[PDB]
Amino acid sequence: RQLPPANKDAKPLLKEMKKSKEFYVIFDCSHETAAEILKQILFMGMMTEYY
Amino acid sequence: HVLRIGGIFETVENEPVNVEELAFKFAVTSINRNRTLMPNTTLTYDIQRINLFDSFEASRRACDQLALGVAALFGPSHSSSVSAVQSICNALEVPHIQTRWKHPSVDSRDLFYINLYPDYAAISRAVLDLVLYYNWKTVTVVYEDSTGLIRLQELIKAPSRYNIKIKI
Amino acid sequence: GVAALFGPSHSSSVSAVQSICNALEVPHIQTRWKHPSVDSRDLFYINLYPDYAAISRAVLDLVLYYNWKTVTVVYEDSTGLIRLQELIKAPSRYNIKIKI
Amino acid sequence: HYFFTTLDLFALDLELYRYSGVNMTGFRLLNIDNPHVSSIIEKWSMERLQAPPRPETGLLDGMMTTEAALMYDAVYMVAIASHRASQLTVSSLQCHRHKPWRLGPRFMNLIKEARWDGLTGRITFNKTDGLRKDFDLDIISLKEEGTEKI
Repeated sequence: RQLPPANKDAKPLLKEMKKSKEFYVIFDCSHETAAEILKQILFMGMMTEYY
Repeated sequence: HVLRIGGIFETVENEPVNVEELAFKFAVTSINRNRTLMPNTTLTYDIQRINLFDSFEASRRACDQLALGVAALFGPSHSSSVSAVQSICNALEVPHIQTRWKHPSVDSRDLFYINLYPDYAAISRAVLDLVLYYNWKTVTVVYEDSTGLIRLQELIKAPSRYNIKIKI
Repeated sequence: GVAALFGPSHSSSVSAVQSICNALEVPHIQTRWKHPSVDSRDLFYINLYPDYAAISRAVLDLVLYYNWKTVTVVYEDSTGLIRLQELIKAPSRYNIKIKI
Repeated sequence: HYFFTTLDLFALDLELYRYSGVNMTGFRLLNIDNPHVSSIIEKWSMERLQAPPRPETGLLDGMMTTEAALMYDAVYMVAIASHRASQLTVSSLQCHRHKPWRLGPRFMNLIKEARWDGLTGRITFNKTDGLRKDFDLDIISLKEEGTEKI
């Protein structure tokens, strides 16, 4: 998959990823968008011991 | 033409102005706004700010207020103080209007107080009715203090009657 | 001119005279167990009834000595509910199928 | 599934928790669906903003606290009673000689058997106890659009 370019809220991407049950995720990001996607993956509640 | 009420408010210090006292002054200013509520009388207020956890000071202020002339008292937040002011008002036959619910020692036979907080038994019955709606089977009751166990009395005792395991 | 007061035996009637004894600095001597007041900053009261927390630790220790696997806590008043707290919380720590 | 039996859940900033997926049923005493009640709580939040505000004295988003609502209902209750009353004066009492109020049980009855629709819903009193018996506890739950009444 690819995180959306302009609208930095990737919550539809994380919602589809959570819906299709993908627990082992590899991100290729810079550190700024890595921190923003860590905030967004916390807000989606996908910071469990399953992921 | 005047009608004077009184309010005893507990505050730690004056930086956190009491939202209870702010709502009290807000309500009396909105009553003085509205002229559909017996406009020939004006409802004025008399505040007494006391320290936190002082039944003796609460009694002193209530006495001074009833010596000044008060139609109804709005007691403090702490339970011993509001029970002391409630017993003062029950002896003096002035109405006491409290908004904080108290510990279940209400067997003091009084009829000169109204407690606008909902009944702690009724809240427990509502929690039980909602859990019976949601059809849970294992529920972990988590409280904060003994007031919480009194308020969840019905839910905790509910399992013998209905099939639900409860960890507290 | 009393040196020390021996108050009444109910909670609302004793929490007024306890605050009077605190504000006038005479020793209040409570005998019955009073409801847990959240301040614990009143200083001039002594109390001879052992507290419900230690009584509840005693009933938990004696249940654990008797090795009861399922008990039936029966109270008649919430002062009692406050007292049996250690036993009620115990299922989380020790294997007891409690029922109230 | 968390269930908070505090009557102040609505006044909590639950956006981060909202985007998670928790079933987060709670309670609410205020019938804020009423237009008059919503205007009153908006007026109170507007009055509390022209003052120097107190953020992080709690996690209210700029709402009315339940204790503030109950005190507002209390002063409205005694105001309803005094409006419905006769020529209710006020007598300066004492404490060393507790003389009873000569208007006392009359005005206490005219408080107790008085019904009014306040910010906490209906305000009615069973006259044998003084407690508040008939009242509606609205159920709120946390979904993706915030806190909705269910």
